[PDB]
Amino acid sequence: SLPKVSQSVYQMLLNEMVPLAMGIERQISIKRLKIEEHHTVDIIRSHNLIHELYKADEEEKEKVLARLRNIGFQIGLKLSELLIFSNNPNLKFKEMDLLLIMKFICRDVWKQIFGKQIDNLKTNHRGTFYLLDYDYRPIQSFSLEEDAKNEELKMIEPFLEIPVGIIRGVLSSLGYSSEEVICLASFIDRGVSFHVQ
Amino acid sequence: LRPCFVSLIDESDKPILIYVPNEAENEMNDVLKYNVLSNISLDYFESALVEWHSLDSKPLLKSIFQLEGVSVFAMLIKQTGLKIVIGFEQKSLSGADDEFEAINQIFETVRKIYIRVKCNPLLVSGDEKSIIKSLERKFDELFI
Amino acid sequence: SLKAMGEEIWKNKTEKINTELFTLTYGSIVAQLCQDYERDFNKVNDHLYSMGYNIGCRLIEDFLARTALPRCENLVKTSEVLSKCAFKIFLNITPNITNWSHNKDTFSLILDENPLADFVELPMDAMKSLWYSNILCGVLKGSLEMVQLDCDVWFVSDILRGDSQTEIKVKLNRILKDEIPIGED
Amino acid sequence: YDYDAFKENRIIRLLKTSIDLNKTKSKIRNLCIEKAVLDKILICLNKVSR
Amino acid sequence: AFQLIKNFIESISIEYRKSVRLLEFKHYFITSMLSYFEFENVSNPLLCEIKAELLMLKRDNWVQGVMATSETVFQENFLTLTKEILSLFNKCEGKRQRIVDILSIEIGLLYYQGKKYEEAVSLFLSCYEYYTQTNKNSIGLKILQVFIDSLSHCPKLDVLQIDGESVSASAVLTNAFLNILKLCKDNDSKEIWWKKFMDLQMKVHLARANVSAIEVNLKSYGFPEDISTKTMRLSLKNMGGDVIVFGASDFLLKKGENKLILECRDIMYGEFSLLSFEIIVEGITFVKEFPENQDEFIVVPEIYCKESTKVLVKQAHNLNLGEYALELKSVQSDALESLQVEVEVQKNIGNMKNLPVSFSMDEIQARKRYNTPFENVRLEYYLLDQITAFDLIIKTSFTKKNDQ
Repeated sequence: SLPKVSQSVYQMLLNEMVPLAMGIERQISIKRLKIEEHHTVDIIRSHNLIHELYKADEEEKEKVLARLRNIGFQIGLKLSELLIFSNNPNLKFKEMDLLLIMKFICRDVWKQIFGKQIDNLKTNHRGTFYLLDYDYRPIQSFSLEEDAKNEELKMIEPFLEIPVGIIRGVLSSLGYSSEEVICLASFIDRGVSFHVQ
Repeated sequence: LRPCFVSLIDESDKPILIYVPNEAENEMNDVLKYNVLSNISLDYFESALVEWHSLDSKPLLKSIFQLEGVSVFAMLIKQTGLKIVIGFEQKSLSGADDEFEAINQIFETVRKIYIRVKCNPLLVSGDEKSIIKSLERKFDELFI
Repeated sequence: SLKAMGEEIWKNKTEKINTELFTLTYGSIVAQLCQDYERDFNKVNDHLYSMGYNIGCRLIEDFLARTALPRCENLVKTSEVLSKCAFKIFLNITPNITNWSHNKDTFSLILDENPLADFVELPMDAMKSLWYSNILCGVLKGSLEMVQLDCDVWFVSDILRGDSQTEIKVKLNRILKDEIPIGED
Repeated sequence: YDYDAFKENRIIRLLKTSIDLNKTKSKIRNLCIEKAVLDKILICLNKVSR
Repeated sequence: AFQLIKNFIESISIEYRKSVRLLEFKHYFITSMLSYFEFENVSNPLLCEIKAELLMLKRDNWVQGVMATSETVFQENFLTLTKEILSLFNKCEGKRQRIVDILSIEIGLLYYQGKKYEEAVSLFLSCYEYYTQTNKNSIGLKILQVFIDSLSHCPKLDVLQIDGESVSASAVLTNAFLNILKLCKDNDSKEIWWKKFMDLQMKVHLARANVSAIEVNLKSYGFPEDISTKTMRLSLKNMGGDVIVFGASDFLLKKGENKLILECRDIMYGEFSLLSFEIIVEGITFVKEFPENQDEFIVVPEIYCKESTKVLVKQAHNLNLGEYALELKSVQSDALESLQVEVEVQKNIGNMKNLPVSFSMDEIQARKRYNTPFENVRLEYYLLDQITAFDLIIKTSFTKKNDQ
């Protein structure tokens, strides 16, 4: 069908714009060094860069988390036109309802980033649509030390601010700016939650 | 087959591009012609005699009017609100359907080449100097 | 030998679309560095290098996990495996090997197509101040040292600024050693 | 800090900061040599004695 | 089915190879007139007239194309009747409100083909600018280019009573809008011939928007008891002017209004002025935000309210390079509180005044927080009075007149 490249380099790219976010905020320009052709580049790596966010001043962390949804915003509002050229039938730009574009996104975006549907969707009829997936793809492979499970959720909480930006981008492709929050919401058998506004 | 103007209109009725592909001609002589036709062709999208249905992945072409011996052809894609209007001169039309589908792939090239530079990931987001002066150096590549 | 085994790994690997993703992702995270610095361009190369380093150092263990390869020593073998079963496995493309030095050291890595600068047009203020695909020098410098070599990589030219090809002139400077498991008694 | 101005030292500054002062010096029209001498003087008086 | 009839109207026009015979196909348009009676089932409706008017518009275009080989002035006197009838038919109870403006401009293009008569396009000058609102980069240039010669040619300066602006103000706004929307190199004759009239007619009450000429800033330095004041670089759009341009930096409690000048002869791009300023307020405080007015008074206040809250914080601090100022010190005192003020004096002499400023009235030279103003004073002594006195504020406004 389409030309394809491998998922394991993309998922590992997708895991680490948060060290890129603290390396863009903290480095406005124990840290290490390397060289190139009569130069140097000062390096700091990911284990010693997400752990500067467990010791983050509160305006610094909230300054970082705008950038993660800004990345998600740019990739979402650039992704929506090519998914329109995929198929995207039977919906409009002003789009007076909301469930027909929540049927769009779980079948049509989240398959093209993660390969499956958002398998639950709950309908508050005044416009708060709950999108629940059970096993989220990039957080399949993260764990803390020997039963220190309390201090890792608050450690790993920047990593869900990419699908804030995705659903901001695919709705600013259809008109406007909205309000978004995230949850964790564990399963019932062998979680994540997003609103709409 | 070779058009005499193309035009792209955004979510609003603000024009993104009103482009002549035979650019600096002997009969330039005004740009008012091929402009007031686009200004009336935005008004012919809420005319009730023609109607664009909302079920399919491939949005459809129409043949809206003819004036000055120039036929217009327009397509509201329904998702990004994009109103795209083209014109041809009258006797370049053959009346057949192979050129009609050639007109449809002229649309499927120009929609593709606009959404490519809508997804050019180095521009600042807006209708700046950059987007129009990239669209012209791609349309000069398409239309000589 | 190799190119059969490269397609053999292209029959049991997880895939997704290279258009409409991943050029979007890399272009979005270079647009952020364009706007984050605030429209300065000789600094984004030295952040994309320092990000590609960290993304290459963890990629090398996945690449040795997929195909069982020994520790490469000469620049016949690294230049063979980079053109045949690293870029073919990870990015579906293959380069070609020209501009070979004296004494088997410094070669070039002309890329035919590029699924990082694919369908990108670069603005006029960065004709002489930006390298676009300079996460690739990050993955090569941070990946070839983890098989205990030591290298240096740099772009020479690019399709976006210049009609000549995208090529990386990788230089062997030295080969690192293995260390003896104590200082002393 | 004048508590050790007469106990084995003099001109030993207390725990203020210098990054905001350097940002204020950069936000004016100060030259590189004058900022070099002023940063050298504040760097010496970050901890000193007399 | 009328669309199907339009397909029939697309049919024979597909099979047309003789333009003298195809005028008989315009007689088929007369048969479409015999369909225009045969489409009517009533007197009036919105959608019925909206479907009815388009075939009459196509017949009007065919009748316009019928005179392609050229009834002396009967066409130019009579086609406006059918055009206004078609516009009245398409003005029936639907939002088709660009047919009305284009049809009115089509009537106005034939009014200008006559003598320069009474205007409707220039009388709706808000609609003339509203064609240029949606950035109409070409239609509104001609819709103002006809109206400029219409208001210039008629030579009676009593304007219409949408707003009675019965002067050269509307034509000056037209000249400014047409010079803004023009090409740069080819608009010298458009610039000079409409910039010459506002020199002689200097009504000169204009508040422009400054899209023609742009501005940019730089760092700020000192001068001989004066401020160099942010040596700006401006762009260019036209031939010349003569403006007493001044910027306006404004802090969180005052407005400096520095970077002034008197004369300017800006003709070249990258104008790169210096804008030397006296009256350096706020002791050259660092929190002076840029209100960024840059009111380049080229015989009209062509301002630009370039406002934000970006906190870029134009600092522009002070310097002491042997210029006359005044200070405050209270040495050689007795056992009660006082103050003193010495000035680095010079030749020219004028006044100063000091005022206390607190939440209560802390200092009191008089019974209230007085002034103690003086002319040509070197050093003196001022007392104080009782409060919870640790550290009060002051403000010593010194109109020194060493400069202007």
